[PDB]
Amino acid sequence: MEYTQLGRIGLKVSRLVLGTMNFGPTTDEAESHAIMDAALDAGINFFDTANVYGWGENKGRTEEILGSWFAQGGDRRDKVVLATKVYGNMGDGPAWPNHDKLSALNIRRSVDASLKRLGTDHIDLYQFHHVDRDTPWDEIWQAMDVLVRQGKILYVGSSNFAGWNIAQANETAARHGRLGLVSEQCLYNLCERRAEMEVVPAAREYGLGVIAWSPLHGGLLGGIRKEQREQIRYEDLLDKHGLEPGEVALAWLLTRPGVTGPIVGPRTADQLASAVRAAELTLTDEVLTALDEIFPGPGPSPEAFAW
Amino acid sequence: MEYTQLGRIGLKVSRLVLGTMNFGPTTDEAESHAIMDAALDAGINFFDTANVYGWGENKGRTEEILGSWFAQGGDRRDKVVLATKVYGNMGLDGPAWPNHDKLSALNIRRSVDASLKRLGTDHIDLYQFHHVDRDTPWDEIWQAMDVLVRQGKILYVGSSNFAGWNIAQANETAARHGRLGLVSEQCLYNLCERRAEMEVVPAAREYGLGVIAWSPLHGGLLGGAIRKEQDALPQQQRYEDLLDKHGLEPGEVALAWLLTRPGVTGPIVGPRTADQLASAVRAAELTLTDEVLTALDEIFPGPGPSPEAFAW
Amino acid sequence: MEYTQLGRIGLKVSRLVLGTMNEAESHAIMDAALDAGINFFDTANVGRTEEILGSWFAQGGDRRDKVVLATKVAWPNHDKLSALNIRRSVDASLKRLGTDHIDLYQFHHVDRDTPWDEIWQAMDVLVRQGKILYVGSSNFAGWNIAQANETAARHGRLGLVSEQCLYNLCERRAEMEVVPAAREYGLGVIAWSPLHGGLLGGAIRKEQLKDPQQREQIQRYEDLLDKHGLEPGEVALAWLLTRPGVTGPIVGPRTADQLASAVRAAELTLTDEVLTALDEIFPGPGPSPEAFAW
Amino acid sequence: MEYTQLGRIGLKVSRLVLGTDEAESHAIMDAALDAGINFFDTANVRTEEILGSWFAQGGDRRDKVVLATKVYNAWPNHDKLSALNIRRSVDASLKRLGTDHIDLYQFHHVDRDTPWDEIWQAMDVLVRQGKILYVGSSNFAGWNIAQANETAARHGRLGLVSEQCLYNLCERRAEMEVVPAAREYGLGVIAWSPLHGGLLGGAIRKEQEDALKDPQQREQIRYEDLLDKHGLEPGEVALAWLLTRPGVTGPIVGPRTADQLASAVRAAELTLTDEVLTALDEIFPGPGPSPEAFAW
Amino acid sequence: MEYTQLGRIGLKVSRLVLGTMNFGPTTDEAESHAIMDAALDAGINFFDTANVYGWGENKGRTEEILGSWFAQGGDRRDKVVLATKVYGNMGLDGPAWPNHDKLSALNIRRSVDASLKRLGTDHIDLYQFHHVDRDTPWDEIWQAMDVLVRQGKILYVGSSNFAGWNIAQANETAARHGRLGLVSEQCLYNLCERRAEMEVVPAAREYGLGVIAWSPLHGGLLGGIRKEKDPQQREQIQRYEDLLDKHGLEPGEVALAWLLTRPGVTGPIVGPRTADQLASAVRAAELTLTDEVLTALDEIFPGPGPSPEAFAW
Amino acid sequence: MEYTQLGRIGLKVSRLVLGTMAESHAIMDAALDAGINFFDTAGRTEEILGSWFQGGDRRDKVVLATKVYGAWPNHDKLSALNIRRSVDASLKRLGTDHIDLYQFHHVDRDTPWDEIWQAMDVLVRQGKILYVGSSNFAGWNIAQANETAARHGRLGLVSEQCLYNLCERRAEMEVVPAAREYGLGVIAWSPLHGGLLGGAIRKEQDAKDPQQREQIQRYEDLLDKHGLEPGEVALAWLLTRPGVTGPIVGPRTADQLASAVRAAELTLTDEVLTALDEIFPGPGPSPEAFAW
Ligand SMILES: NC(=O)C1=CN([C@@H]2O[C@H](COP(=O)(O)OP(=O)(O)OC[C@H]3O[C@@H](n4cnc5c(N)ncnc54)[C@H](OP(=O)(O)O)[C@@H]3O)[C@@H](O)[C@H]2O)C=CC1
Repeated sequence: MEYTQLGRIGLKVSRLVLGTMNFGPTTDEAESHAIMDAALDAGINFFDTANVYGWGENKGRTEEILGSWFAQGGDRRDKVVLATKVYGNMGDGPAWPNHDKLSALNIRRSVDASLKRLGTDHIDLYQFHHVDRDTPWDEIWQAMDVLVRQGKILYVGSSNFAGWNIAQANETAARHGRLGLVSEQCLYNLCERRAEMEVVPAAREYGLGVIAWSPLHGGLLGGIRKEQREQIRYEDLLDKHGLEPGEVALAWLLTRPGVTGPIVGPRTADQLASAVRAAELTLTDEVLTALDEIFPGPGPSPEAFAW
Repeated sequence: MEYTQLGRIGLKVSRLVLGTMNFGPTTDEAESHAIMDAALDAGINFFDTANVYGWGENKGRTEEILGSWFAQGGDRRDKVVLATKVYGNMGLDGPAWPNHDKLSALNIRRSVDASLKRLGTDHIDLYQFHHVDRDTPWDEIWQAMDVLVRQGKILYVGSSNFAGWNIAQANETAARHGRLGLVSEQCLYNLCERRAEMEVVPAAREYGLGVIAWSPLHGGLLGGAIRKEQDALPQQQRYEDLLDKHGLEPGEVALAWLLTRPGVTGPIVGPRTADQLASAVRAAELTLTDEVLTALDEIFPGPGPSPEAFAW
Repeated sequence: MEYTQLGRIGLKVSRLVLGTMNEAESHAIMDAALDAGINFFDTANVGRTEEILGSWFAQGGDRRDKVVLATKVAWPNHDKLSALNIRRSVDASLKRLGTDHIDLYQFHHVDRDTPWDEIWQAMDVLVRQGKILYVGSSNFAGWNIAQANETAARHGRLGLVSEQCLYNLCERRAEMEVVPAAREYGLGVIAWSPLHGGLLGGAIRKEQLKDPQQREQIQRYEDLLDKHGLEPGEVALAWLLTRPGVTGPIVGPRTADQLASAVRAAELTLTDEVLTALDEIFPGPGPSPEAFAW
Repeated sequence: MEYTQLGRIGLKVSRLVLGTDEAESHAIMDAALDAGINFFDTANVRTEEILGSWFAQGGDRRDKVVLATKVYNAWPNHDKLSALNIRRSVDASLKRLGTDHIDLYQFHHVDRDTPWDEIWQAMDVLVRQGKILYVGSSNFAGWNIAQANETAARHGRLGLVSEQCLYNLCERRAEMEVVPAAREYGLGVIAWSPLHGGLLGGAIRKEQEDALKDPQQREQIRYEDLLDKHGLEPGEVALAWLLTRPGVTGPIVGPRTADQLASAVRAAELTLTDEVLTALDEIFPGPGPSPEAFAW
Repeated sequence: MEYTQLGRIGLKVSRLVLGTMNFGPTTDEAESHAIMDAALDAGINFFDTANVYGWGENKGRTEEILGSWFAQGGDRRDKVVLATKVYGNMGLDGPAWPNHDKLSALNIRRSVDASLKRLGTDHIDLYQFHHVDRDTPWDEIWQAMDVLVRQGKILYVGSSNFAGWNIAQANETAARHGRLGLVSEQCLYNLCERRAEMEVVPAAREYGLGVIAWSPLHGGLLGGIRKEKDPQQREQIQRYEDLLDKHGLEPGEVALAWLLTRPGVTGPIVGPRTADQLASAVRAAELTLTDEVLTALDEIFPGPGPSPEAFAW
Repeated sequence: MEYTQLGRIGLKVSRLVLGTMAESHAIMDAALDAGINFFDTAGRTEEILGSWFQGGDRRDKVVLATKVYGAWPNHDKLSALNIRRSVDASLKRLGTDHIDLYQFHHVDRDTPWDEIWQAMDVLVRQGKILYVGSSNFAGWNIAQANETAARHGRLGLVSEQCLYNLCERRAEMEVVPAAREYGLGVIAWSPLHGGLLGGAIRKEQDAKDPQQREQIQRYEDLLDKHGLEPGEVALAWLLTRPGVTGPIVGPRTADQLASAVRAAELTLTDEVLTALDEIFPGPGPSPEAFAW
């Protein structure tokens, strides 16, 4: 298992990040637990969840499933970097005022509900699930600082931010000796590469980790075999090279400059073992060039659209 | 029900603010609760109170009534943006024992603790200065407020009855050291009294505060007083006849007016009864047309911003 | 001659400010101002006034050295407070004035479209080139003063040292917020049109602008001063000199007599009953929020 | 002639930006002045020396324009944004322009190798000498605008006041990040190449006498037909559209004839209908802001 | 009873400060309690104590006595501004164990915890440094105090026995990081000893500190010979006793009342053993000294005024 | 010649400062050759130094100290206005393009430190001035001034000139402790107390008072008892005090200079110091001086 620093900070994390979205909705509590135990045995120390995970009326169930996993003892809590999220409505449909988004009010009520479901007295990485254009950064950093100084959270990360939101966030934190965002969780994969224009550049300038969510573009790059689509040629290129598609999509992300790693979302213990193999592939220079021609990326702005 | 950001901050509030000063001294506990439950159903999430509401010997009774409202559960506390105030003397009226009114750190500490206990909650969402205290410096005030912010006992700080230059001094002092400044100003603003337009509202708009107008009916005067001779206040009627003309109620139009004023978050509506609430609710969605505004403006001329309002 | 510090700063100025009048007769007035001990000269008028001061300094004899010189700042950017307009205005002013520095350089009016970091950029360029010493405002709201000086203090800069506001017996609404702000932040207050355009100069007696009930209060005014043997021109000035935070009024004498009167107004002590009576005739609003709430 | 504040600052400019032999340009600058255009830019659609001699004719020409120039695409330190190149480039520009100050001094392109404390040192030397009033950018990413202006504010310096970016009906990707950042930070947005090098100024009709070679490209350039159906000229509608976009100060126009000037002036006066806007949007789709543009 | 702001801050205090040094070592618990209820009845809201008050093996007795006073309910705690001190050795007199005196963050933590426990309250209003400690840097002291401010354990910080430049340095250092600095200096100031006027009081006034005068009677030396050292100093006590007999003034009341005329002075510490001494202090507050008396007092007891003039020009 | 860092800064100065009163030029050149580099004007004095700056690297070898020179409003005191006019007049009179140590003549309680530092920073940034010092300040004025400078990255006061000698030791209460905390050099002005400590009684052969004659006599006798000249001992006493850079001295001949030089080289005995301390006791620091 390969380890890296999470951007500029002192935290070391596995280059595979255990996504937990499926835990509860598509995978039951006991199988969720055994996937997590198997991640630990594979050296994966970095678990991503969110409050809203679970579905509809069962929002929070994923957090509860991790909660009962930690409750089994065995140094499970001590061993994981636990990451969750705040922004979402925990109620489905339109929200009551201040029960979503990033007001100090919603942050205060969200983190308490999360800590209670997770059965733990602290979150290691608390992440904004999305940018909230209506909350100013002095309000956001005030709320996060309350939680940091109480020992309730350690680090703060973003998800689905623009590059300039990362800049504004971290410049604002630094001005008053706050540690700013330590990571951005962004949609990045072979099919969708527009994060290269500004998000990954800003994150690397500011020393954020980059965690790629939906690394398989929600299954689309993990093998039609179970059946614009010309591209998904990829499959044929891999049949030719004897490479499994889910593995290549993951390993490809591990080659991208500044990417901490993908968030893997395995339903099964076997889907996990597949991801673990993906961290050990070494895609050849030939395969890289082909994959580039099938799935071109814009590269950084302003060149992506100008010169 | 219309919502807006409270000035520049992430907080979303109803453009009607439930005033509560009648809960206790005129309206009783069980009915106060009925009004508040009615406001929630109307989508009103923003409740204003103070420590001093209850009057005379029953100062703090209103805070206690909201306390028992929350104690009934049903997500009442969780759904409400709870605002109260500090500054007022909480002992029997007349001259205060020193540091038992105004805005020393000493009084802020004793007041918030007494309020939280009466309100039966662990935090106030918006804690407001009830008035400016010229004798307390902002480094002292922000120290006190920041202790409360970092313990999780308050989220936001707001002002009431400030001068525009007090708002600037407050927020520039907060910003210099990281702190979120004032997020709202509660000022006296209606058709009769528009001098908050000279400086208080421009300062608030510059600094990104929400503006909450208290006494939106100038103490009844604009809620059909002439037609209820069937405080005292000469040349202080054409208003009523213009509304009788146009087929509008006096109390509804006074509120609908403040809602068109630039930078105004909304009025503090202070119903004694349930139908007076629903009357406020109708005012929220009322639409004053270009013509009646011009008329109302002609009857109640405003000064507009300083220095123009007295100079050029 | 009565002196005060200009607000919080170390500059000492006469409590009479010599404004602009209407070439050889201006020079005579300015020399007589000097000999009366007036050292604070302003070009206050909401091009040639600067030139007249400049020809005054060319005579030598320590006229520039003895004087605190104060001045102020349509085709786009030829008005208002952009850094661009500020540079072109000061350059012209320095050429018209025939001096290499302005002592107090004032904004004419609040410009709600220029941010304070742009304004202080432009002012700091001039300060550090030695072309200006201090900065003041005119026709600001109270909160503009607070904003301006809070922004200045953040980066070590001396902020506004003076506000020039319309302030006289008839118009007292500067007392609501402008003067309190100015006192909080230690700005000198310079009262413009102290006589209210002549209206308090005893202009019923000169009849041998405004006349509904403004007339009645001006009559009750002249009458009171008749009954006390005090000149109307003198009293309106001396009243401002009793107001907390006021440095002094801008006076523009064109004759030796008008100067001599202003000088007498500075040495005039008004009794408590005069003041109580002027206050009855000419009520002030007091400070916000008390002026209009509690 | 419509004026706007440049971004958040107190400078007012014409919403047309006058970009770029000696006698011909000297004459059309004088007519731009007379049409109310005060914003003169040395970006193209020796240039500085032409402007130089124009001022040299007296007549309050310098006093009436906002002058905008750029740092000069190789010997080390003769390109890019080191303090060294800034010093040699501004000095050369002031001599050429025959003036003692530039109103807007712009960067030509983000330089990833120069840190912002070095750039602002250099700009600040020039600000404090009176040599420059404001600083602007060209071809930045959104986050470069954020980092620059957050670095300037930290030490009391005014930051970037403007960004000049490629923006027109055909290239709307400045709308993802560059334009939202500019708006957050109060930069005026100056649209460079507003007619896409010619393509949006009746290019198909002008064939009856770039790459129209690709079939999907020319099918969009439907635009000409829509404008015929409403009786509007393309060279004008391309400019007027940009003037409706949030945050845009104005486009850079390079008129040479009286007719190009008169037509530019008309485009600044043209109010387009919601129907045409909606119609132009269907043809020329915008990406929306990030992260919505590609995530949610 | 006359009130004033404590320097520049919003706190309003009586111009008489109740000293408690006698509560425990001479006055017993029960009579102390009666003097404190009597002080409250006179409108005196400002109570000064110290950890070391009690002397010898009984250090801390005074704080315990105020603690038992608060425990009697009746809004006693809620009505006073409670001030105590840190710096002093709380063990056996004679050289302290290292870090058991002075102003280390270590000694500040243990002293405050012990004071709060003895005082039987969760917070002190004014926590004062009993003396300057030149060995502790201000970034350490303000860290220590800010910890207590943010826990709600103290509100305000004050000094005692500082030099003027210590006041400036402390507050400049606090202001640098948004901390309220010292709100008050408790300095030795009275008729025989006016050298605080040189720099201490000018510095306090510039920085907006309250000035509280301790030893207001120079240890009884200005409270009346008539109950009976250096011949040139007994000389000036006689001229002072002689002058107040002539005007029918009690020397105890004038020494206090004189301090209330000095610019920048909040008020004196009055330290009663008995109820009659307290009533006497209250009458000292109501007294209006005449210009003749002030000018004669000044004639007897000259001050230096401020530096640099006091020694140069 | 003994040299020292001036307070905390990198400038090295002689522990003798050359105060002021064609003959002048000669004693200045003599002082140079004696190794004295620190020249202090403490008008006209300035005009004379300017004519000296004849060439021969004269300006280049000296640390040139002057004063603000402090009536018509704003022709005294420390407003930005008066600072600008005094410095310009001083640079013209001194015939040089920069002053090394520009000093305030007194504390001005009416000018705030943000105004003062604006004026000095202007001058610093134009290269007209390198360092700023004070004269006749209180300790807290030093503290306030230097805290205000440092908040904005400005070098603060680097020296205080205070009245300091055996007779008048009250600078030790607070002025000298503040100076030492903030790393200012202390320049002792009037080191002989107007002439009283330079053998005044034997010159008899300002103060009739028998209490201070008493004191001078015990000093003069003690100096005969150990065969030491008072004009030298009064200088040498100050050079032993903590934080003292050195005294100002104004020798007019080859022979007075050479007595100054010897005072700077003379070690005083611990016995003579204990004896000088008994005759001329010091107040000690505040608050101990008057509290505990
Ligand atoms: N911040 C945000 O906005 C969001 C963040 N996330 C985070 O990122 C994580 C990943 O998102 P998700 O969409 O699940 O990611 P993927 O794109 O990896 O989708 C996972 C799915 O792909 C298939 N799959 C998983 N592992 C393998 C494998 N090793 N080989 C082949 N196929 C495989 C399975 O689909 P099948 O059903 O066919 O078996 C599985 O359910 C989440 O768990 C969450 O923590 C995700 C979405 C939103």
